[PDB]
Amino acid sequence: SQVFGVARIYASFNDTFVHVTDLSGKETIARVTGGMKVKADRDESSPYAAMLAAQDVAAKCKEVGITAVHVKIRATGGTRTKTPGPGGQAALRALARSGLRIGRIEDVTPVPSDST
Amino acid sequence: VGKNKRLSKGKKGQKKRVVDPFTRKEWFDIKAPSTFENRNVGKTLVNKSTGLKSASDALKGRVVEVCLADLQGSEDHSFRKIKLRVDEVQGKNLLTNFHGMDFTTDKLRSMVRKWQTLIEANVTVKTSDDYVLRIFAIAFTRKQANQVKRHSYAQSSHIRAIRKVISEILTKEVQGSTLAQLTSKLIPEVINKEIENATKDIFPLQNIHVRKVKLLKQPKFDVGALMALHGEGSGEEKGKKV
Amino acid sequence: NTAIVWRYKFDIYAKYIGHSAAVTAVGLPNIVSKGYPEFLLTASNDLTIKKWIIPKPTASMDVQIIKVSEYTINALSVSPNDSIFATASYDKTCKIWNLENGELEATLANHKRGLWDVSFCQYLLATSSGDKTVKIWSSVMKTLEGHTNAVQRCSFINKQKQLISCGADGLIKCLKTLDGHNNRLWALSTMNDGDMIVSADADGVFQFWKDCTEQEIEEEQEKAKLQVEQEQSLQNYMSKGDWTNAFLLAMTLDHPMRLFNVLKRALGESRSRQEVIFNEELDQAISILNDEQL
Amino acid sequence: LGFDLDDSIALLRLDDLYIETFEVKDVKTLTGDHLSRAIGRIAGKDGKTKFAIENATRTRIVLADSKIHILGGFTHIRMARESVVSLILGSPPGKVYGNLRTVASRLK
RNA sequence: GAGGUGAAAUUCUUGGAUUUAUUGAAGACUAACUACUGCGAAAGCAUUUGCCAAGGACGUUUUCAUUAAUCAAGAACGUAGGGAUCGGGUGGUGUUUUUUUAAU
RNA sequence: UUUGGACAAACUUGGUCAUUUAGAGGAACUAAAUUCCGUAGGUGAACCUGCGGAAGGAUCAUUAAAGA
Repeated sequence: SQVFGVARIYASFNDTFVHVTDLSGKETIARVTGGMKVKADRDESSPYAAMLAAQDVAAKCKEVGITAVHVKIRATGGTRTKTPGPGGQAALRALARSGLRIGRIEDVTPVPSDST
Repeated sequence: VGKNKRLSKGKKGQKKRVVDPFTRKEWFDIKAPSTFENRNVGKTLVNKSTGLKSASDALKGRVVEVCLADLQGSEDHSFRKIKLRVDEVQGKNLLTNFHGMDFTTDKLRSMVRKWQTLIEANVTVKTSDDYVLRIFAIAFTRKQANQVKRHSYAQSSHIRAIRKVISEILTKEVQGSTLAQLTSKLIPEVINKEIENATKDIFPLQNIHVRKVKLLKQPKFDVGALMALHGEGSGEEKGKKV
Repeated sequence: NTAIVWRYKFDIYAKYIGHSAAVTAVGLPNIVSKGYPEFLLTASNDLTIKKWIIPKPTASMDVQIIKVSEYTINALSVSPNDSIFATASYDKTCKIWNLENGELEATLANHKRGLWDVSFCQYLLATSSGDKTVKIWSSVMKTLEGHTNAVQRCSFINKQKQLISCGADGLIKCLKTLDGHNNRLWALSTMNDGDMIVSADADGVFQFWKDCTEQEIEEEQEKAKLQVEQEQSLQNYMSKGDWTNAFLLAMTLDHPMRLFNVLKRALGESRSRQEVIFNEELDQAISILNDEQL
Repeated sequence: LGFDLDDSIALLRLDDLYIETFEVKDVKTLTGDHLSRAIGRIAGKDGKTKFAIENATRTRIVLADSKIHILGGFTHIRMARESVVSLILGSPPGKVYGNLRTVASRLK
């Protein structure tokens, strides 16, 4: 018997977010960023920064009790890159390694229908 | 970030150290409607069941976007995730109902290619209940067998005919049904084959899908009807011993 | 909402209400003659301050009285003379008001980024801002110091120097940083403002600094006196003979030409005189020694 | 996605090589004639400018009709991406050759 | 902590910034389909549905009988050959289609 | 109205002591190895903000068969 969170891995520019939520979407669990692990302000979008960020999220979520994670990668959307950078795959590799069962990898990046 | 960066006049406001909320949170599990199989879809944190913004009414608004392969156990539709609105909380089990449906975007982004034209349709239709749906439909031109030309384009006066007949027949398929019946006839993907059978006369029409059902107005609660969609239940005694 | 005062092991003495949450600095006189002080100067996040009076003992006394003729947000600092207190804050507002009808007497703006603290001694004003320098007022612009980043708080040390905090380290005044902390600091406390304590605090760690290493210049004078003593006795031994302790002083001072001459004379004595290759005292004297000067 | 199979094996072994992707359409909005100029300018002649960026910044790129992909190490991805976005803004290839000589000097 | 860059910085943020979810409002635009394809006198023109007129090609054993062209002034708007494709028509004769509801 | 009053923050003149001065001498000692036009804006021209435009700027892999 396993229970499921939802990753919502944000592969932004100049930053990376990982925060697993229970699969409604309200009760977020352990928001981390790329900034709050590294100390340089130059590579707060580092793949290594996202790696240990996802490691700390995996530790806190195993502490709470969720074992599998439906993972959803979101790029910055809008009229911008529309496609995950390197930090998304870095966090994905990290929390796929770190003892956490992974389900239903997707892409929830917004598409504009030709906005401004 | 670190120690050498900045204080930035926002860290002077002090931190309000620890609340440890996961010792206070509470686990519920979700029961899907009985049109599907495997109605247990997972668990949800809420809050502690106290008064003054209680749990049973801080609940009952949310949605859960579960996958149809996770509901049916069959990987023939790994796409087409649905959204269940949690509606009636009843004894640790969130009884939910249907709220929407959408394709995972990789499926349609791999379906659409060039050298074919795609058709869209969408109607606002009331069911036999008082739900109203902006139900959608996507369609694609089939490269006919024994073809030679690279094109396979629709004449754009066939497009009005295909869109008219597809809006007419799925308007009929909604209006002759209730919402539970609409889910139980949308799950084994049968209005797609109905569109292809009633529309292969005019054009060859590669794979048809519906890809979106958006609810826009809900009738009422009808607690008894929602309990009828799952199974009955009567919460009764536990021993006092004091 | 509040700001309260505690008197007597302690206990509550007087609550004080009426603000927007009072998230700010307080201040007391440094002149108290009777058995109770009479000026509580608090600031607020109403962009205002409030002076009031702490009344007589043997009560509870939750009151609110005197004006808010003010900015209308941190770092309130009181005088030993209690004629002028300081309220420097909030993007280069270095104002000083008069513990009375509070006029706008000599407001200053010579900084670049937001202010962080202001302090001034019992013994003549020093503020500290986000310009990573600390500046000294009298009037106008006496001095500044400057280091790495974001000087949080400063304090005068006993007449004329001052110690500043929170670059990553408690630095005195340039000369003499003290860098035993890791993260940010909001703490600087002295005993009698020139004497043997100053306590500072990081997020977690306490650093108690005893300021009792100014006998180190005394023992450094003792070191130089020792050096000239067993340097001149080397010349005395070279001129008087008894080459053994002359060798000892020459080796401990590493004077190589006098070393060469002292053991040349020792060697000539050993060739002239009559297991043993120098005089035997010098033999055991180089026998005993340790490794580094060996 | 479009790299060759030895390049994908190079992603399989030595796990710290990631794969960035972006589009032509994000910068300067690139109407179709200028888009043809853009992909012809990035490919050069007989793939020579693309192979120059490949051998210079220790990474390997592939490019579809409007969306390109670079795989390698992360700061080499960033170096190749800034050289590509300068070239797609439109620069003399001699100037981007000199810039890549400087970036190869940073590489050594 | 967020932003932002080659690094920064400004700014925002414990009155909860970024992110997450449920909505609601506002204007603009019509992602992929998109091509050496379509239209319009030209500039230009891409969501659906309806109305209002117009236009082009084709079809034609229908009518009129030189009504044509060319432009100042003025006016409105701003050398021969072959393959493939789009629109229309004719013929062929296989699969898609289907049959007493209409259509083609 | 002060019956009447020690004092009382700041000042005047001198002294008393100290701080740096600021540079100018004197005379001692120690040390001394990508381009351009039109519409609009301002920077002195250029150049630049934003829009419509012509590249006279140099296309490599990938392409309709799949037999569970």
